[PDB]
Amino acid sequence: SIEKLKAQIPKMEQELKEPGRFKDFYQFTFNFAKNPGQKGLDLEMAIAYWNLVLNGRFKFLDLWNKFLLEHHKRSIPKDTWNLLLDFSTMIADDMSNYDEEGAWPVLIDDFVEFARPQI
Amino acid sequence: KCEQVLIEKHLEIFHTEFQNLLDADKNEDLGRMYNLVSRIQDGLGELKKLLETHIHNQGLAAIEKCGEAALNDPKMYVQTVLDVHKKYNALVMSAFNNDAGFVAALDKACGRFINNNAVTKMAQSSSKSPELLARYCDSLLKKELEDTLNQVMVVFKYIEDKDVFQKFYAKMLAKRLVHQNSASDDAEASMISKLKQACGFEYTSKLQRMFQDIGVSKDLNEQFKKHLDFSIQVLSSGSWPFQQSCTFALPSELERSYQRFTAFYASRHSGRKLTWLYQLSKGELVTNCFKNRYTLQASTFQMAILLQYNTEDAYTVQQLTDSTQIKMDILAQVLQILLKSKLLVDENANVDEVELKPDTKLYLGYKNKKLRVNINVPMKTEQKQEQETTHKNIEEDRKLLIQAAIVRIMKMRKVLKHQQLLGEVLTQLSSRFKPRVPVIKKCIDILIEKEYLERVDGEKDTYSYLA
Amino acid sequence: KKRFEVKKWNAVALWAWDIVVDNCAICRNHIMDLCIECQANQASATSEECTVAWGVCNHAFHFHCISRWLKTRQVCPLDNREWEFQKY
Ligand SMILES: [Zn+2]
Ligand SMILES: [Zn+2]
Ligand SMILES: [Zn+2]
Repeated sequence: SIEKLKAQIPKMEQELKEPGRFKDFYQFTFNFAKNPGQKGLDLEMAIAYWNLVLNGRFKFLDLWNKFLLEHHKRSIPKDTWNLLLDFSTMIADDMSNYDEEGAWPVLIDDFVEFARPQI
Repeated sequence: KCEQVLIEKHLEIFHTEFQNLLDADKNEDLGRMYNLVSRIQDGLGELKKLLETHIHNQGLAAIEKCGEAALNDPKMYVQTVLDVHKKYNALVMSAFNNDAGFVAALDKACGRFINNNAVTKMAQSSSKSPELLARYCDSLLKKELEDTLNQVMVVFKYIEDKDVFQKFYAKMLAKRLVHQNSASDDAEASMISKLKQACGFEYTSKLQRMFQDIGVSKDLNEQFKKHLDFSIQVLSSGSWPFQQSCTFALPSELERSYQRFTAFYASRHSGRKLTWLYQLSKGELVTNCFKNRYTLQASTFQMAILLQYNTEDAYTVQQLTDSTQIKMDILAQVLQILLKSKLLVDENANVDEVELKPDTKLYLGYKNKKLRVNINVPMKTEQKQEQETTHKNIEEDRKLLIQAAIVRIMKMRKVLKHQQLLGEVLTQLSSRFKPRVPVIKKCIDILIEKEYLERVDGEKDTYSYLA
Repeated sequence: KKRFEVKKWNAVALWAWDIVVDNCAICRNHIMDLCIECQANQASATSEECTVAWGVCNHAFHFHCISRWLKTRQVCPLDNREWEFQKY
């Protein structure tokens, strides 16, 4: 019914924000927002979806957004998007638990190195 | 008891003397010291570390003494390293009775001060030493001497970056094989055997392929001269580091040979053609209109430019460009080379400093003491660009080898952690070079992007292989 | 105005198969141009490494194309024998 569609928004907005299902939604967003003809998402489109999806959840979204504009003028691969949410979940305010020799992409570690002095 | 009273109670004083005995060469005093201290149990460690520190400091001082000159003079650097190395080797053999600890300390110190030095800091890279060693080897080989080769070989094992040296030596050997200026084939064979003992079989097999190509070219040339002064060398493109030439217009006088040989190849081999190279091609020309008969050795570009003056008089740079079809940089370099020798010259001191723009000329004097004249000289800035290109190729090849090593590792083991792949990669390539983790890490993301490795969902730190 | 004559000439030339030097066997694009999968995606780190790969049989192929071919088959397409990398 139309009333069911109207009432759908509160409940599944409440339910989607829970962990687990939100992981599946975040994974599906990459394929949904990507044209079939290219494996890499465009920079502007990726920034727009980062603003739209990770609003408030990411502690340093405003700082992370200003990056990869004057330095990384290339498309974003699929692996960085997958690990960005885990990096945001594991990160702390002091950023002292990060490791440069771990399983993180070359973009996350360079961003951490760039943002370390300013805090 | 006595050894405790006489030697143990004054060991500190002995140490204070040791450095002094290192400042002034006294082999007998050092030998007596070693003999007396050898009685004391685990008393040689301080002497070993002091000797290592002294050797490192002396080597650093010796390298820094000849600064600003060894960058473009490899021979001075090799001699400075070799004299110090032989002096300390003789000292260890004589005074210290060739002890294992002393030779180990000497090797550690040599490896420390050879890779890193003032020259390395000036060059901002650690690959300068293998390049200098390769340059010295090429200078020695190109046109009683095996001792220097053995010294170079025994020094080379201390180099932690052998790929650069191998690539530079292969390139210089190819250049020395293309142009027939070699001191002796026996020296080349001895060097090949020494590298076979030192390096792997594949690196020497590449050079064996080069020699086989040279022999095939010689046989083809003799067959051509039997069938018929023109000499040509045919080499495979996939086994030599040369690059394709730019656009160039064949001189008319040289066209006659070009049509004759090519068809011959079409008669012998079907399905292949020839891509001629002009930067590595040289020749001789004879002029009889001077005061005395003259013969000049030139290159293809220089010969073409000169043969453009036959039947005309003064030319200007726009013409030499649209007729001969030579790029602006190469044409400018060739014109500068021709100028600095007074053959084409409004009378300007700064021929070296000149700015050449399209405006201008043969000078008919040209006296010289010698009847025959070599005007073919290396370009001003070709060597630096060639070195940079070789270095870039080395880094790209390093990345490719790491990407292939990870792939070949991830086929014996279906699943692997991140701290067990890196150690395997490091220990597998440790013979040639020691890659950095970000270099090894940047290759993993490339492989994952190309659908070669997959991160399992449950663990982000454990890769797997997919078909 | 002068007279010049040449006494001798020395030249160096390289030989290669004409069937594949002009264009790759796997992909009909130019050998100096980017590969088929490197053209649709042109904003990635894999588009700055598409170079030429040579073998023992003096066969020139794109590095990505030959790497993909050597994932399920271990023979050079044109001569039908084991392929070994020689230079890049
Ligand atoms: Zn490609
Ligand atoms: Zn291709
Ligand atoms: Zn083949």
